[PDB]
Amino acid sequence: CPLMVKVLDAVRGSPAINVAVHVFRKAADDTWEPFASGKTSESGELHGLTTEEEFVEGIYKVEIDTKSYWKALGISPFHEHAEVVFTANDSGPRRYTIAALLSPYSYSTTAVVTN
Amino acid sequence: CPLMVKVLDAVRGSPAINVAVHVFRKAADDTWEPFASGKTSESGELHGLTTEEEFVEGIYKVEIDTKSYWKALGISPFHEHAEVVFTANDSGPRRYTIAALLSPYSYSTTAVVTNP
Amino acid sequence: CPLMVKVLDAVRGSPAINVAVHVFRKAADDTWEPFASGKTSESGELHGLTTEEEFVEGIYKVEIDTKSYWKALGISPFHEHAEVVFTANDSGPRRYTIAALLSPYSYSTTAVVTNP
Amino acid sequence: CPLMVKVLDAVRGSPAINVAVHVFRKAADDTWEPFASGKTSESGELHGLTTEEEFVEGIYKVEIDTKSYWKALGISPFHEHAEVVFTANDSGPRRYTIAALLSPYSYSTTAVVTN
Ligand SMILES: COc1ccc2c(c1)c(CC(=O)O)c(C)n2C(=O)c1ccc(Cl)cc1
Ligand SMILES: COc1ccc2c(c1)c(CC(=O)O)c(C)n2C(=O)c1ccc(Cl)cc1
Repeated sequence: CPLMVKVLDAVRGSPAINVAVHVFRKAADDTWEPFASGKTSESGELHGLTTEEEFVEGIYKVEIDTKSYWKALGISPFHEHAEVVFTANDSGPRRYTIAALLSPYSYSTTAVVTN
Repeated sequence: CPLMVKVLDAVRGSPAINVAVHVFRKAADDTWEPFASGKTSESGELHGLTTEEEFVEGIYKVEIDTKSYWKALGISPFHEHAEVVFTANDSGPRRYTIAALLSPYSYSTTAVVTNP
Repeated sequence: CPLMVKVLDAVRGSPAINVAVHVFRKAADDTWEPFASGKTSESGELHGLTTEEEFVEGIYKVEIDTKSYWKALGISPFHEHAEVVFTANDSGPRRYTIAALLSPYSYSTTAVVTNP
Repeated sequence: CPLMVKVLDAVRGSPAINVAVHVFRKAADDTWEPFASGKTSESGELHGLTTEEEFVEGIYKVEIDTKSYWKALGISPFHEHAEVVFTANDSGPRRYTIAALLSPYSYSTTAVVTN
């Protein structure tokens, strides 16, 4: 699993569950091509988005539908989403965990890139 | 000054200076139309992006060029940018302070929204 | 004004107003001696905690009463406080902006340190 | 495992490995009593700090030696540490993950409290 998304809820101190996540790869014409998507699990995790063969070097956008999440909880969100855009660079072997910590008017995102 | 961007460097504990910031507004055809852009000052602040008149309702995207920032400091960062997308002025005009806190492999973005 | 505290509410996208902030300085006997305290203003800022003369080298602890803040807003928060401990003025006097961003179950604390 | 500490490095995008973590419980005389400690693993995780029998309701301080971590990497840190102070409240069953995201001049901490 070369790309994992973890989403947490800083309001309730919980995994952010059932959050729609879309992954896009930047196409040669500079447009975002849908690549993978899912909903975060009960652990606020989204596994199996892609495989190592599919996850080639490129620019990726991870779009987390944070707004729908906050709408489900009845809390007015600021952001339309959380958009995590990064270069997957092959180098040595790598696994990407895109973590998002969500608040209504704030999100933080971090990459954990490991061997 | 209804839209301000404040960028901080979490490695140096300083304002993130001369960070390029691009603001786009979602057009009727769902494309991102260039709305405004600028550089953060020495205080890591970007003022005068827009006006009360120009800053109408819409979905705005603030794209903060964090990559070029980190690269100029000799760091290869993870993200291409910090990018804040939001509906502005849905309940009437508000003042928006978009703050980004930057680390090479992480950023947070927060909004202070106030009613003038 | 060598020490400023800025508290933001990440739920409301607003300054965190009337947040009690206690500053302690580590004494020679390793105890935390009360150094200064105050409330954040309407802008979520706390100015005038100390002076250049008073704010000597040391290890300082800034304790932000986030719990009472969230409780007054009807939220039972996780943390008792946001609490920033740091060595101040080791390389000579600096200006410190301690910023805290608050969510009921999370906070970030950042320092902007500048040379006057 | 009723209390888990996870520490990440926002500079290198990695688990924060070998970070000393001390857990304290507030004693009746209002002093911090050492309760548990460890060093974060290769996954930046600290498991087995306590047991459900030991982890009674109370006020806990999780102190993360962030400064030593940054000193090891040769990066000048702002904070002496990251001090996470919270009330463990029994309620229904609970597991506490104290996560810290570390930058030299910034730390964020989040609680993930689950069943
Ligand atoms: C006026 O609104 C803000 C917002 C955030 C601020 C600040 C001011 C100042 C200082 C000031 O301008 O007074 C600092 C040091 N801030 C941060 O540390 C910070 C925290 C979270 C994020 Cl996501 C981004 C930046
Ligand atoms: C429930 O347990 C957590 C909590 C946070 C986590 C992770 C796992 C992983 C999983 C991993 O990559 O190992 C990443 C990347 N997390 C973060 O980004 C993060 C976000 C906010 C804070 Cl305050 C601290 C850390």
